[PDB]
Amino acid sequence: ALTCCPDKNYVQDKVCSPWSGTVVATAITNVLYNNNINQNMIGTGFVRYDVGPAPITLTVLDAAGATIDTQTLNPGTSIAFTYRRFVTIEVTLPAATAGTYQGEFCITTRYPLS
Amino acid sequence: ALTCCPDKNYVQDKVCSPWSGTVVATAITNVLYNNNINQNMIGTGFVRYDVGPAPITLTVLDAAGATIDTQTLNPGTSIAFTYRRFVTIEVTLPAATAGTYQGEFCITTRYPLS
Amino acid sequence: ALTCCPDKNYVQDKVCSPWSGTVVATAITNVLYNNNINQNMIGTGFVRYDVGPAPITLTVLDAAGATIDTQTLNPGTSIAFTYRRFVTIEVTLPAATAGTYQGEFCITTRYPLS
Amino acid sequence: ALTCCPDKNYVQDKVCSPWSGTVVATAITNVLYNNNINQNMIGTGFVRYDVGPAPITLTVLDAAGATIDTQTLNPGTSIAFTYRRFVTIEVTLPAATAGTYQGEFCITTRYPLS
Amino acid sequence: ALTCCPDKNYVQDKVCSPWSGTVVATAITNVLYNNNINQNMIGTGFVRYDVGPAPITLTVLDAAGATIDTQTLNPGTSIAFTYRRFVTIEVTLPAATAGTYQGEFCITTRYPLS
Amino acid sequence: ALTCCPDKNYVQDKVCSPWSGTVVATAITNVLYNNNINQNMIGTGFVRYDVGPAPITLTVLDAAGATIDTQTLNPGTSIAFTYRRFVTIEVTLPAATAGTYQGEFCITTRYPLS
Amino acid sequence: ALTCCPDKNYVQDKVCSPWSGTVVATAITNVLYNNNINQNMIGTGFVRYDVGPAPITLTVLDAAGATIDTQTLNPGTSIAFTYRRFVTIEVTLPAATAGTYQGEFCITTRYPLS
Amino acid sequence: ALTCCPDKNYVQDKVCSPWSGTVVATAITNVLYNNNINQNMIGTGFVRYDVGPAPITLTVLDAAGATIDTQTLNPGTSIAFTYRRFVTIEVTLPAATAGTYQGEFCITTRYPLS
Amino acid sequence: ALTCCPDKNYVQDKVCSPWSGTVVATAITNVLYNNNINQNMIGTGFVRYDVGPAPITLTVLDAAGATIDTQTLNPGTSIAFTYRRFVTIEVTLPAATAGTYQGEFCITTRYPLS
Amino acid sequence: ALTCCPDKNYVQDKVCSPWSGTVVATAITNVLYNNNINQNMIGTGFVRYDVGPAPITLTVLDAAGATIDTQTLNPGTSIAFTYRRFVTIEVTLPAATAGTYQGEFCITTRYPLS
Amino acid sequence: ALTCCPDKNYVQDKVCSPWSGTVVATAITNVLYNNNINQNMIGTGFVRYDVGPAPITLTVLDAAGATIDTQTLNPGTSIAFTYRRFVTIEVTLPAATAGTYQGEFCITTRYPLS
Amino acid sequence: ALTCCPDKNYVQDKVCSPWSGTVVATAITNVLYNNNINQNMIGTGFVRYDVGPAPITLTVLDAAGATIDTQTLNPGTSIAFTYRRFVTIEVTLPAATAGTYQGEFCITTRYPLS
Amino acid sequence: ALTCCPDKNYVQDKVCSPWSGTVVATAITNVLYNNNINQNMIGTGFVRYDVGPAPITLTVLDAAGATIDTQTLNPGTSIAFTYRRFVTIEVTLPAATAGTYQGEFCITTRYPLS
Amino acid sequence: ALTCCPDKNYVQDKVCSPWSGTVVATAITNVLYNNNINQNMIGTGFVRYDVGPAPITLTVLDAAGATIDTQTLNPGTSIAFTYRRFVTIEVTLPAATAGTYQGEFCITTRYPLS
Amino acid sequence: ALTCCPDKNYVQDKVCSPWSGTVVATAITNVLYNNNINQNMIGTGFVRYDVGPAPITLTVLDAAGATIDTQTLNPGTSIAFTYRRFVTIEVTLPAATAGTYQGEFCITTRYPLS
Amino acid sequence: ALTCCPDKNYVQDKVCSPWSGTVVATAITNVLYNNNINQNMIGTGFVRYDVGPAPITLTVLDAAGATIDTQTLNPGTSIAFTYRRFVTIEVTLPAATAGTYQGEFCITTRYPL
Repeated sequence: ALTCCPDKNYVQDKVCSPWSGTVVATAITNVLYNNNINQNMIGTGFVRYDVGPAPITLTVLDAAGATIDTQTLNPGTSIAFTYRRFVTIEVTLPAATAGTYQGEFCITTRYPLS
Repeated sequence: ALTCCPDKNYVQDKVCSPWSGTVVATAITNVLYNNNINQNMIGTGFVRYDVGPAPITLTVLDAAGATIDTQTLNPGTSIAFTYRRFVTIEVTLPAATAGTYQGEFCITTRYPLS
Repeated sequence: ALTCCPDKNYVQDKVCSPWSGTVVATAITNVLYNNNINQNMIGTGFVRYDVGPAPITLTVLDAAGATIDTQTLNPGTSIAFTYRRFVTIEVTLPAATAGTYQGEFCITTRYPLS
Repeated sequence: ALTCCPDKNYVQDKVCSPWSGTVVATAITNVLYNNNINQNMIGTGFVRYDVGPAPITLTVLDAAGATIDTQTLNPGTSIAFTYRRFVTIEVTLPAATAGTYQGEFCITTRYPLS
Repeated sequence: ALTCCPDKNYVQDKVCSPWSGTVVATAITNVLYNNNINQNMIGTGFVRYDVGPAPITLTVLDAAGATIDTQTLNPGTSIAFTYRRFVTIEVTLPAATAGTYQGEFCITTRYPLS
Repeated sequence: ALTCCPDKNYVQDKVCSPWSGTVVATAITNVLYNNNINQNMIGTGFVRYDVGPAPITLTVLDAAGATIDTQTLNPGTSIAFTYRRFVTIEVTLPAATAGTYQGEFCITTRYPLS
Repeated sequence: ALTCCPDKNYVQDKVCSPWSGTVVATAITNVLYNNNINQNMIGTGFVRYDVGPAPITLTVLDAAGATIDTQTLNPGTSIAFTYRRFVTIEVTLPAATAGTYQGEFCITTRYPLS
Repeated sequence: ALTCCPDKNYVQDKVCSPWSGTVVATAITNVLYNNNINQNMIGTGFVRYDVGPAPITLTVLDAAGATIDTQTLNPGTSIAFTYRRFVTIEVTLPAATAGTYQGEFCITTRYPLS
Repeated sequence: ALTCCPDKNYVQDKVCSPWSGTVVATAITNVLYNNNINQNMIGTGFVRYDVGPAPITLTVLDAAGATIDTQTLNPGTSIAFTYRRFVTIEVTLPAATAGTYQGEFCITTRYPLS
Repeated sequence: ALTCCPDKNYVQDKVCSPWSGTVVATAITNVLYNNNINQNMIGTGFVRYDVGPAPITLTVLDAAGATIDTQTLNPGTSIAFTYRRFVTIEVTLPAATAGTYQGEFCITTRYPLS
Repeated sequence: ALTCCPDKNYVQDKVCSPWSGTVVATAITNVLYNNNINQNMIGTGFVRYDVGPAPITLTVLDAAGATIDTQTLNPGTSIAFTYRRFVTIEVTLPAATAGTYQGEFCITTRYPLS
Repeated sequence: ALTCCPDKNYVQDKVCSPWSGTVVATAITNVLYNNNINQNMIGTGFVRYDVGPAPITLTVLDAAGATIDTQTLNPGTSIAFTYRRFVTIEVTLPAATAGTYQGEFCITTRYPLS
Repeated sequence: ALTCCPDKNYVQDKVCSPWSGTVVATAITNVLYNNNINQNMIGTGFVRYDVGPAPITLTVLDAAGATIDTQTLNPGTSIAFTYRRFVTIEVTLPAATAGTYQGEFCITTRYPLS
Repeated sequence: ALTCCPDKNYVQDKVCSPWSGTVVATAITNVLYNNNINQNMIGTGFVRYDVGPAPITLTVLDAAGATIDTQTLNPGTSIAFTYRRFVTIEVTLPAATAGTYQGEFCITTRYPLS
Repeated sequence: ALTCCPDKNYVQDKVCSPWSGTVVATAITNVLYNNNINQNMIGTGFVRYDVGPAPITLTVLDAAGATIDTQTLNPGTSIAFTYRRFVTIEVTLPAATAGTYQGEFCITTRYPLS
Repeated sequence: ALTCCPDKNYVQDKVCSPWSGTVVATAITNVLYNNNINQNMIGTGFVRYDVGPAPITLTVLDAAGATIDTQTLNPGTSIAFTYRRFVTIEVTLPAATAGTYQGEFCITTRYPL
């Protein structure tokens, strides 16, 4: 009873969703996940690129808009990741080739419920 | 037995529902979820935009009516989110194109049962 | 064995029911759910508006009769909610347009079994 | 082994039944459920009014005969409830309109098996 | 290993049966259920009155022969109940109107298997 | 590993059988069920009286031959019961009216498989 | 890992068979069931007497040849039983009336498979 | 992970077969079932004697050739059994009366699949 | 290091067992528990009398064979006790009424493991 | 996750086949079933001898060629078996009587699919 | 650090086992438990006599072969004990009545692991 | 979530086919079944020899071409088998007698679908 | 910090195994357990004799080959033991009667892990 | 309460994903996993190479781009690994042979949630 | 804080595996387990000999190649052991009888994780 | 609070995988497991040799490339092991007999987190 230092009770959630995007003349910055709890947040998951005309980019951004990690994906593959202190995950679709990009996204996130 | 500091027993619930909205001449601010327990509340989930004439906006608001996060969705896609200290989640449908917007919404929320 | 402070054993129940209401000349205040355990009660659920001549209102009231939350619904949509310390949930049907309003209601409630 | 304070083992049961009542010249006070364990009893359920000449009343009474909650129902609707420390639930049928009232009733009750 | 205080292992059974009774000149006290384990016994169920010349009475008695609860039933209805510390449940058929009374009875009982 | 106190593993069985008895000049004491495990035995079930010239008696006896419970049945009815520490259940058919008595009997019994 | 005290894994089997016996000048002791696992054995079942000139006796014996239970049956009836620590079940047919006795027998037995 | 004591996974099989035997001048010792897993084996079943000139004997033997149980059967009857630690079951047909003996045999056996 | 006075390390064990006894013509002195460590021994527990023709006696004896405490029990009851410096606990069954007495016995004993 | 001790997943198959053999001047050793998984194998089944000039022998052999069990069969009968750790089952037909032997064979085998 | 007097670390184990014995012409002295650590050993447990032709004797012996305690048991009962400084526990079966005696035995023993 | 050790999901298939072969001057090695999954494969089935001039051989081979099992068949018979870790099953037809050999083949195979 | 006298950390393991032995012309000395840590070792367990032609001997030996304890067992029984400072436990099977002896063995051993 | 040195709460996650890559004229550096928490990170898992024209390389890189470990894989095999302080895991596909490479990847990672 | 003497944290693992060996002309020295941590290692487990032409030898060796313990096994038996300071456990198969030996091996090992 | 000597929190993981290798003209050194945490690492497990033309070798190597333990396996058998301070475990397949070798591998490893 000597401290007003409460414990940190961390909890975990999971969410999966498919994503799609049609590029005609302009590039797309399709956001797949976002949060406002960037402080003390960790997320593990994958992004699956199933069908699409061309390679796409997977980028992770923090609250300041800067890029934490960027990767390149070709149709029919997957990328796994584990990130901390990020505000959003998104896929950049170039305006070069017009067409439909489709895929899936799974994430599980741990954060303090305090 | 030295403290009158009770423990915080956090609990989690889940709810899913479809949403629809018909725009004729005026914009719509279709609210999908609301609560009065904004203090110590976290919600993880997704919003799915299935069919609609035009892009829609997904916004999250706190008790003061301000905007915490705003995103843009195109027909046939999904957006995942994890938010804290919010009062409502809603979709803004512009008055530009008249028609019917349809989609789905899933959320799971953690809050103290104290 | 130093305390006469018993633990709080919280329990959860669930109930779903359809609702209907015929307006002819007078407004209706159709109550969908009520309880007498407003202290330490939380309820999560949804109200579905399926068919009806006009928009309806969904209101939540406490034991003093005041309004905690009020929302507006159009035919064919749903609204999700999570509320605490409320005495009743009801739908207000205006007397403007005469006709039949039909829908569904689901709630799951947590309360102490102490 | 320091206490003769036994634990409270709470249990839950469920029962559903249809109800009917024919009013000719006198009002009816059709009781749908009753118990003698009012201390530490909670019940969640619904009452469905299917067919009937006129609106009916749903009342909940404690062991002293007083009214805890009273609601009004129109034919073809339902009412959900969660009550504690009650002795009976009943439907009052007025003597104004003669005819047959029919409906359903579901309840699930939690009580200590101690 | 400090106590010779064994645990109470509660178990539940269920039984349903139809009942009939022909009144000619004398009242009938048709017993539907009985037990010799009145201490620590709880029973939840219903009694259904299907066909009969006149209203009947449903009574619940303890080992001393006293009445715990008494209700009145009209043909074509049902009554739900949850009782504790009772020795028998019975239906009283008046000698006023001669005829056949028929119905059903369901009960589920919890008791310690110790 | 401090105790040679083994657990009590209780098990349940079920058996149903029809019964018949022809009375000519002497009363009959038709036994429907018997056991030699009266210590820690509980049985729940029913006895159905279908056809017969006259009312019959249903009696339950313990190992000492004494009567635990006795009830009276008329043709076309049923009686439900839950008994403990009994050695047998039987139907007494009076010698007054000569004829054939027929019926059914269901029981489910719990006992330790120790 | 402190004990060489293995668990008792109890198992249950079932067997039904018809029985017949022709008495001419000598009594018959027709055995219907037998076992060599009398220690920790329990059996629940019934014996049905369908056709026969005269009443028969149903007896249950242990390994020492003594009688545990004896009952009397008349043609066209059944007897239910639940017995423990028995070696055999048999029907005694008297030599008084010559003729054929026929019936059925069902048993389900629990014993340790250890 | 403290023990190299594997669990005992018991399994059960079933087999039924008819049996026949023609006696002319010598006795027959017709074996109906045999096994080499006598340790930890239990078998429940029946032997049916349908047609035959004379009574037959049913015997059960262990690996040492000794008799565990012996019973006598007359034509048109059945015998049920439950045995443990036996090597074979057989029917002995005497050489007294020449003729054909026919019948059936059912067994279900439990043994460890270790 | 000034003393060769070792400490007394007291330990506790527990044991429960059912008891039975058949009286035919002679009284029975059924011993339920015994020990050879009467010096510095204490035992707390209960004796349960479940079924029996007549009242029984519960006696506690020391090493000299004298009686420390004697009580009388009727069928269906229990007696709790805490005794010190005793050699045995037993139940005396009178020869008056012939029959079977059955019950249970629990004890937990503390003694020095010196 | 402390052990590299995988579980044993046992599976069962079944196969039935008729068998025939013509003896002219030499004995026949007609093999009905064989396997190479003798370690941890159990088989339950039957061999049916339908038509044939003379008695035949049924033998079971292990990988070393030794005999585990041998039985004798006469035409028109069956033999049931349950064997473990065997390599083959065969029927020996003597060269004494020339002719055709015909029959059937059923087996169901359990083995680890590891 | 003034003493070479090590502490006594006492430990406890448990073992349960069934026992059987067949008497034909000679008495049996079936030993159920034995040890070579009689100095500073204490054992608490029970012996259960389930089935048997006649009363048996339970005796406890020390290393010199003398008897510490002797008791008499009848079929279907149990005896609890707590003994110190003993070498073996055994059951004496008289040669008077030939037959099989079966029962169970549980013990938990404390001894120094020094 | 501590292991990257996936489960082994075993699946089973079945295939039956007739086989024929005409020998003129050279021996035939007619292959009936083959696979490339010899690791962790088990197959149970039969080979039926219906018509043919002479005895044939049934052989089972592994990936190295060696023989696992070889058997001999005469016309009009069948052979059952259960094999593991084999690459092919074949029938060898000698060049001695010219003619047509015909028969059937059934197999059911279990393998991991991992 | 005054002593280089480390503590003795005692640990316990458990192992169970079945045993078998075939005697033809010579006696067998089947060893069930052995160790090389005889100093400061204690083992508690049982040996079960299930099936066998004749009585067997159970002996315990130390590193010098001498006998610590010897007991005699008859088929179908068990023996419990607790031993210290032993090198092996074995069963001696006499050469008198040829046959197969089968049984089980459980031990739990404590020893210093220092 | 003497230290501001918080504890390190380590947590573990798991992710599995298939990977594919089509080489035409240029080498591929297909990244399977990446993270930004290289400090205090450990990952255990495997990479499975199922189908592909030629051997591939598996490399693990840290934040500076250097190689920690490199291995070579041939089609149809797997490689297990446990690595610490790495930024990414990737497969290098040579430009020599054009074609499609496919496989799987499983990892479980431990990191501090501080 | 006076010592740089760290504690010894002992841990335990378990591993089970089947073993096989084919002897043709030369003896086999099939090693079942090996380690390089012989200092402060203890292992408890068993070796099971299931099928084989002849007796085999089980030997345990230390780092110097010397024999710590040697035992002899016959087909169908098991041997339990507890060993310390050993480098390997192996089975010696003689070259006398050619054939396949099969069996199982379980071990659990304790060692310091320091 | 007198020491900056933190505790060692040891953790354990498990991984199982099948292995295959086709030898045509050259010997193969198929690596089944590898790590970069050789200091304070212990691994217990087994290697199963199911099908193959000829005996294979199982070797365990440390960071310096030296051999800690080497064993020989014949088709259809298993070998259990418990090793410390090793960098890799591998199977050597000789170039003598051409063919496919297949088997399984299970390991559970303890290391400080």
